[PDB]
Amino acid sequence: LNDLYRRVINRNNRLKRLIDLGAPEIIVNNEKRMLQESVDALFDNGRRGRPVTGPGNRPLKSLSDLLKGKQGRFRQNLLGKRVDYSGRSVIVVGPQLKLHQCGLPKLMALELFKPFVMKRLVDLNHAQNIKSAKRMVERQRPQVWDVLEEVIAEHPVLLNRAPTLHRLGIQAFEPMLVEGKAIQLHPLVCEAFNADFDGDQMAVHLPLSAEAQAEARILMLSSNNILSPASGRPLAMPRLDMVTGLYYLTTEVPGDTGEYQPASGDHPETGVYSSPAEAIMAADRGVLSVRAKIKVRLTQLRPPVEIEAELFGHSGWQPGDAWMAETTLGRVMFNELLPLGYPFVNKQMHKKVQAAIINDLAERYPMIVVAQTVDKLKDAGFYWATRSGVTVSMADVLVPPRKKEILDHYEERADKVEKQFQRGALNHDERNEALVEIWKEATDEVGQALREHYPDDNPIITIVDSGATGNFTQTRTLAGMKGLVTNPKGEFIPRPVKSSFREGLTVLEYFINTHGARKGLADTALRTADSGYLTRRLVDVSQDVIVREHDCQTERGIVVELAERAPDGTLIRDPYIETSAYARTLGTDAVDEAGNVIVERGQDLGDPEIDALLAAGITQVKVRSVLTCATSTGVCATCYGRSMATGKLVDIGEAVGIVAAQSIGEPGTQLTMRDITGGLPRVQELF
Amino acid sequence: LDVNFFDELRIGLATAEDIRQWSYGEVKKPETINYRTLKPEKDGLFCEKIFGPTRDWECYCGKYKRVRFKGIICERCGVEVTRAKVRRERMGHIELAAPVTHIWYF
Amino acid sequence: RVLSDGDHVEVGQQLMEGSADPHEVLRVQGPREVQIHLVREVQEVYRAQGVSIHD
Amino acid sequence: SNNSVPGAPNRVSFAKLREPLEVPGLLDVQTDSFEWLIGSPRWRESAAERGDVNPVGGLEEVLYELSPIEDFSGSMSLSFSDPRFDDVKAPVDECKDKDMTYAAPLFVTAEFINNNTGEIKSQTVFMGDFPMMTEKGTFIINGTERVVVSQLVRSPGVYFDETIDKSTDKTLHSVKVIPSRGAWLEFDVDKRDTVGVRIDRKRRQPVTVLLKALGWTSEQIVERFGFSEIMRSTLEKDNTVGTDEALLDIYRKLRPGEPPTKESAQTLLENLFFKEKRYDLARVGRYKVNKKLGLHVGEPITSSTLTEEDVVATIEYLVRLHEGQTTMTVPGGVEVPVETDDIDHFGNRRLRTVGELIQNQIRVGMSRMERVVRERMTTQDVEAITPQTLINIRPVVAAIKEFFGTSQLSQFMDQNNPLSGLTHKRRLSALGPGGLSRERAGLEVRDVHPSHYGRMCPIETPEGPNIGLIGSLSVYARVNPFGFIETPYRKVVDGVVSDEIVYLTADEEDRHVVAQANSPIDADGRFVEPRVLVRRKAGEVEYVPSSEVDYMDVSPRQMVSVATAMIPFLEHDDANRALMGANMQRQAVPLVRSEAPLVGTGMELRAAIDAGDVVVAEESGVIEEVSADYITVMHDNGTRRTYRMRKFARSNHGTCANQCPIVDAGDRVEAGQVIADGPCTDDGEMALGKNLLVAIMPWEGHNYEDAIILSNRLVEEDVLTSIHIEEHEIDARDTKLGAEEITRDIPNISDEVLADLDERGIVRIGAEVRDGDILVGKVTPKGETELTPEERLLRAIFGEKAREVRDTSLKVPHGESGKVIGIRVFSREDEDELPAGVNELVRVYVAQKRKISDGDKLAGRHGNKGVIGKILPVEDMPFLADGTPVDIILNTHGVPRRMNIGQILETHLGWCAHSGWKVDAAKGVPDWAARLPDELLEAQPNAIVSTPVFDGAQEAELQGLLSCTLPNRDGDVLVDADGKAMLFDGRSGEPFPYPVTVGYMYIMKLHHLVDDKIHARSTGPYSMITQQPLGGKAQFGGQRFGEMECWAMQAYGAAYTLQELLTIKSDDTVGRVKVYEAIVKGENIPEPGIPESFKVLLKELQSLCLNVEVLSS
Amino acid sequence: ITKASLATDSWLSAASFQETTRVLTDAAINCRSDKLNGLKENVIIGKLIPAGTGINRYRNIAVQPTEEARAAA
RNA sequence: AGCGAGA
Ligand SMILES: [Mg+2]
Ligand SMILES: [Zn+2]
Ligand SMILES: [Zn+2]
Repeated sequence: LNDLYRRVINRNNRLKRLIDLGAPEIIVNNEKRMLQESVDALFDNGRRGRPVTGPGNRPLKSLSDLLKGKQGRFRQNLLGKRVDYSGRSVIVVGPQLKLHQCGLPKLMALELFKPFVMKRLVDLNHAQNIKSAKRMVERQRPQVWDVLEEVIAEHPVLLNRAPTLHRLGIQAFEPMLVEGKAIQLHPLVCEAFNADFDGDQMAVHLPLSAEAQAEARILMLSSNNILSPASGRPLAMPRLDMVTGLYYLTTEVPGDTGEYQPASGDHPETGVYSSPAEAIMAADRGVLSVRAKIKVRLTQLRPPVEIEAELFGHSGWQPGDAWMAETTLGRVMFNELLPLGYPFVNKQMHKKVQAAIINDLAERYPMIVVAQTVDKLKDAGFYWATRSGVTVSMADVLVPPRKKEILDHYEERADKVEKQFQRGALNHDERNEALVEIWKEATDEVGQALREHYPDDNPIITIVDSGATGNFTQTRTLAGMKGLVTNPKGEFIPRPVKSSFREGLTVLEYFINTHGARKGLADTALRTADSGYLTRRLVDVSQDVIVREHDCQTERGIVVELAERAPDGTLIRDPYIETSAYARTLGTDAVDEAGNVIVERGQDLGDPEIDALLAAGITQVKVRSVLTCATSTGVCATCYGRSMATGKLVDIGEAVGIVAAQSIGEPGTQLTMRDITGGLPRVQELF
Repeated sequence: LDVNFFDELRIGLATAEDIRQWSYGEVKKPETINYRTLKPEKDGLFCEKIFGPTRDWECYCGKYKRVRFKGIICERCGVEVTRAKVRRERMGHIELAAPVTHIWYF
Repeated sequence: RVLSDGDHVEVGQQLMEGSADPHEVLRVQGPREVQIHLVREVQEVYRAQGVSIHD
Repeated sequence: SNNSVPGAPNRVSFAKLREPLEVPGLLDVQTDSFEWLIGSPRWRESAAERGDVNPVGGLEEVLYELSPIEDFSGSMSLSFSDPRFDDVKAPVDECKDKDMTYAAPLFVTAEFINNNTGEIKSQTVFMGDFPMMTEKGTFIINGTERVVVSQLVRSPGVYFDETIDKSTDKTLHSVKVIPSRGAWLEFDVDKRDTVGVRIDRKRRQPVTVLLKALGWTSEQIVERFGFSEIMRSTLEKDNTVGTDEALLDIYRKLRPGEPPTKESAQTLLENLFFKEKRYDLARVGRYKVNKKLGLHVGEPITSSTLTEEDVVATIEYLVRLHEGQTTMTVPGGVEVPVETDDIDHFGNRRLRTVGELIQNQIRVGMSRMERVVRERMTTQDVEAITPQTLINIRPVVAAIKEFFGTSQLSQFMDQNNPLSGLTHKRRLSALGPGGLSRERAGLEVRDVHPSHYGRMCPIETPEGPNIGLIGSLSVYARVNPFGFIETPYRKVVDGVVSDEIVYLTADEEDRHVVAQANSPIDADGRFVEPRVLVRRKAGEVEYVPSSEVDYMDVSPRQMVSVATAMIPFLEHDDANRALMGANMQRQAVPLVRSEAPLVGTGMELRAAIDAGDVVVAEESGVIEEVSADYITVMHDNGTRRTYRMRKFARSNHGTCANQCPIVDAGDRVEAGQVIADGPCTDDGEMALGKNLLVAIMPWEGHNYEDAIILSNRLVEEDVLTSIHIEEHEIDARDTKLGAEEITRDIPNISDEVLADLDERGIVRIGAEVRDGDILVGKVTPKGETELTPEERLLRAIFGEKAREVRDTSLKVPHGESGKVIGIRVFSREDEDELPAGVNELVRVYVAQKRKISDGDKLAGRHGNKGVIGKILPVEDMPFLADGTPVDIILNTHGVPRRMNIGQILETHLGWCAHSGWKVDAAKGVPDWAARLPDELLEAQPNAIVSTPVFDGAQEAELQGLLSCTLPNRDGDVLVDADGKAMLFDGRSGEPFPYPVTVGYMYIMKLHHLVDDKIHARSTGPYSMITQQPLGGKAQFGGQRFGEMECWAMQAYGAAYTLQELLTIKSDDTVGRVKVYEAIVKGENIPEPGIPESFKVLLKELQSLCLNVEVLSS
Repeated sequence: ITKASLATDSWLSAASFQETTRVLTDAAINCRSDKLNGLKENVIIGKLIPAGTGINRYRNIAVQPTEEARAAA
């Protein structure tokens, strides 16, 4: 930049000399034009004419280029800065940690805390003065480890994982020392970061001020953020391994050892047990399987609603009362992990059911209990997943025995279409579509055959159908037939692939296959770029939507349909009710058959309320929303509705705008597509 | 310096009067630093007489060199003896022989 | 019933297939209808891939 | 019989097919091109074998096109001839050591002629030190190893395209004549029925205007072009009569602002197109125009410049295409089918190899040199000039230097392991000078093209923001003399599949029909079946016309590169995971021991030998004497030769380059035999990893989400460990104040801290050191510094030397430690070739032996990567019924949905290999074993095998082998038929309720070690123009709290912590010391100030004549 | 959304957003004054955001023990 | 400034 200034000064001085000496109009005019061009280049080089070039034939960074673009001063140095007192390392799963904890290697902690540890070891007189203490730490003298354990204690730390797609990308944990160089993360928060242990690098930041430490300890604590700010579904829920372990634990297998049998005339039922403890002690022996139907006399787990209402009815104090439960021992061992007050569930623990349980638990019980229960659940899940006996082997991947007959049956139709085309019956496009349809049908048929061929206890069906991970399309591709493969333009190859990966794809089938995978990988990058830009836009527009008032008392509101009247006469719950009317404040009192009010104005409209409205037979309800909010600045608490994350009404300072925008942007990328747009471009167009 | 009294921020066109009011001098030579002794030139693009002393608390020639001479200007070289960091604060200005038009508005 | 020639239409029924520009619907039906339109469309595109975002 | 080389480990293979052709010389892509550039006798003979009409080297070509040259008047001329190379000025190892570039002098015989009188003055001119290629195929530049990767670029010529016009829904056609450094005319057709030139990207024309500019008449235009209606249309719409008028309009439009004249218009067009000065199509370009338009198919090629014949034929082709004709016949030219062209089709994507790149750079330097010469000729006194004083060589040497250094296609060699170095060669990058950049590159260049089959690997590709632009050559691919990529195919006539192999380019394959390799043959050279799989022109894998398929694929695995060709059971892996596995085969670190895989591929050997990290006997003989450092072998005729090993030399990426002999003192060794292996080689086979006993159980959540748990045995027995060498450099420069000095003369140095240091200020050799320890003791002259009275009083309290010379000594960077392998003292005092200014440059080599630990990244060969969650004691490990503890435990949940069960198959096969088997052929062979090759019904324990990529172990064969798994030591088969065994829990002790898949997997230690990733920062250097401390672990990384992190922070409503971060952690220059003081002394953290970046913004806006003021209120 | 953002009454935020040169030229010609009320602005100049723990009801809470606590002393 | 690479 300095050189540009030199150019300006040279030309100005030469102009001054030219006016002084007395020069022809032509020369002095040209010099004036040159001065104009120099000032132009200085303020903005390259805007008019070719940019002034420097050594190496590159434009000079003009005084304005400092300000614009990604690398301008605004979006590299002002709003985004590098910061001291920070670290970074690879992450390794640690299941032994509590939800509010994270491992932190000794060297990294020592360095990060070097000021504090210096202070403590000077206070402890292990060193005479500050500089002697600094020498003490720089050589890691043996005495400086105990003091380090003293200082780190009760000092929260934030763990970011770039990119921070949403609010839960950065959470505060209580750090704990670990031996070797690797931040030991808690598994249950993996989803919140979307951080999966194959070489992700998670940065660490250290709050200092009392306000910052309070903020990290209170607002940001990992155990304080369970429910998503977007849709409120639990994000610390067990998954992958834990969910499989629990599914194995709580499922029931008829005909197992130690089952219940009510046979009489020769012996008693021989299926009942005095207490759950007895059941575990029997399971230790090779007598009772953990997945057998039995009858246990429970005296410490609350019965479900109907049994409570029958045996006790009014005020059943379960901690002492006893009741006969006909379930599996595994389900009992599960139900001990839930709080005392939660009723007995007695259901197979699909991931869906786990999510429902955690949602209800968070709605009712205080958050700390939710954290403790989730952690116990993780422990049991890992243990029983280890015992679950889920492993993959070629022998466990069973191809369908009817595959060849279906292949012949559908290849016959394919040959028929080939013959019809060879006689000119139809053009290339028509026969391509005909083959596409025939082979898609074949696809569905072999998929059905494979599904019905598998038993239920197979490792692959067990993992997929428990909700743990993966979808049946992947299973069908694994055994059976992969299917139609995408043309690199995007169309469907009418070949198609007819081979299972277990059977092993042929050379040409593989070559055809590569098109789709390469295109998918390419499509990921541009789409995440556009998603990031969209999020930037939405954030800026909503950078000033924050709560200001509790209530504006505005009569205005919107109407939401809820259930639609059936033609036969019935209320079927509208499918998309969980994202429309939930977590909303009623604008007007509900009315039933011109009767009393089921739920009057100003109620959160949580699950019982919607159930009551559906039962009573009302569909349209007027709810308050941000749209019809009377308050000029920002919005009010009531009109906005319930905070999805906190589970209660919003505070008077929440920046709901940023939360909104980030929640819109977060499902980017995972928002895929299959001319009117229908993907992320369509969203962009709408906004 | 600066305080929390930032209640309002204003931007506007800067007239030549304002520009020469900001400036602590008027650079009139295209000389950065001496090739040999590696020091700023007089009236150059790094002139110590304008933007302050390179190393804090002494004038160019060195007549005054310590803190008690704070806010004093040495007669020999004219350097105001103060903190060096002010070099990030003080501006110059070039008095153009002929008027020029700012590109942004063109 | 499929919309066909000779049929009495509404003030908002999409005549043809495909989307409609939000300026037009605003000018026809005021702010509320365009609001409901925009929210419905964005929610649809998100729901089409199975991601749940509260309205 | 693999044969291949004399020394051969008997790795039996599961291959059914027999390769007709051995895998070519994988490094040929570079060495052959460079030999062509030189004009070496080897290249001369090779070209003679296949086109002896015109053997001319790249240099020779440049000189020929350059020579002769004349001035403006033509009174004298200068010419070049006879390029030649002297012996290299130094051997490879020395050139590597002392930084000097492994180069040889280049000589050209000049010849200066004076036309007025008649003389010829000739003498060699010494163009400069050309950089040469070592035998391994890499250049040595400034001591480092550099490789010129091949570039993929669109070939020149005539390309026709058609697009619909949504405005009218009509198919409009356009053509691009793409030259090498030319003009870019285009005959574009718009929706309006008028064909029009767009000459040099300038505002369109009617074609008839141009035609009349060449000298055509309206009747002639009707004669040649009248058949189409658009041509008549544009004729009438032209409203432009007269050749003078046409040339006037064109000249007015081409170079406006200059005075139109009827003399400098013909020259304009003729120079612009029909002169080689500005419009060289090159040889490939002119060949393609001739073939596509069929003008000079019979004639050899020369004079790349065009002819009006060319352009008029182009317009004719375009108009016929718009009409919808199938074929056109030019008068005097073969008929060619009228069709639109592609762009990505490898008949248009050509390879600029090393030879072409260096030749282009030479040509650029030669153009500059000729410009300098031509300029000075006006001022050259006649008869007082000779070539030697006439030729200035500096621009040429400068151009070659600035090429080999900082040119994009001259990349720093990547010797992570022999495979990584090998795969960096054969790497085709689509980006660079004259190529598509990542940003401007679309999404359609990145995808596979059906023409890629056999010429470029669809699998191997970077996963980052580069996928598609960079790929790898197929194994059998061979580069066309014109720069295209040829592939081998067996020709079959009358269904007789002979061994006659022919190399076909993309276009030639497109014309013909090619079968598939694994199409069974009846052993008579004929197809044992009807319905033989086939590919066709448009890239569609379609149903087949049985018989009369003109060609076939030399073998399976023809479409895969060297890296991905080493993945056993590749056909069972999805493209994504195979891509990753190929990528990760290039990140494995060389282990201390290295063990060949039990389960591999035939390529484990060829890759090792062609990687050129392995010593091969040049000629047969008997090993006379072998030692750890050298091997002296007595050849069969008197002479003896000594190969000196390379011991613990540092590679370009800090890895070890150790070589050790494998031949005893009595062995006789034939030529082409391996005599000393390398980093990742074991008895000649590439061994990147280790064979470990593996289980597939989810174990207590420690192997959660592709996290890996290891036996401590792997640490104790030291089966996973890497040597890492890092060099630290320090120079005694000269300053105005004085000069630095490298010696024990240091200020304020403790006795101990100076103990390690030798008298010369160099740490003692082979000494253990730690972060911060003085590697080399250096002190810089302090000049003059104003001291502090408090320091003066202190110095008096101690009554010691105040001292002046400032202390700046080479110290171990933070987080490093190890042994001092070597110290090199290159000094100006020793008269070393130090760069101007440094008086003594010392390099210290520090090596550390890194063992496996949490955070390190392992992975198999099927994209099954992961960091190590934990390393359990061997006792609490699942151990088989026999008491053998497993080594690793991967997670089951990762297998199905990642769709890479190849690993599982490998696992099974690995166990079968480790245990050894014996097929019970008591009553004939079992049906499933009928097709198994002989010598596979039996295999001793720990017998290595190979499954070729697309022709290997069929799952039925795996089942059968897994059934017969002869017992380990006593009578007990630990793994059942299914491949799963019963495993005892190490911790509880009870056996696991269900059997668990157990086997042997070949996994690797990837070069992403945690020690190089861990980093921390409390306070350190800060950037210059702004604060916000310096980023990067290299300096002292301050972790970027970017924008999305600010958003997340706001969303929590967490405001004070945000302000703290962005103000006093990052920028605020006054608060920062204050918070440090508060922390040290235990006071409340002060109030944040204004970040120092806002003020720089204020000053910059003010500097733009924008009066910005902060009003108080 | 873009237009709505660029129509805010804060030039320091619009400039931070996009198309810097034009927005600054416009704001300069209008002698526009930014009141520093949004979030991006408060971030840029490094004072406390007016959201969450930064608004004027929590930012200035007065905290003291109870008279019973003073009695405990 | 340029290269290559991880997530
Ligand atoms: Mg990852
Ligand atoms: Zn409201
Ligand atoms: Zn002075």
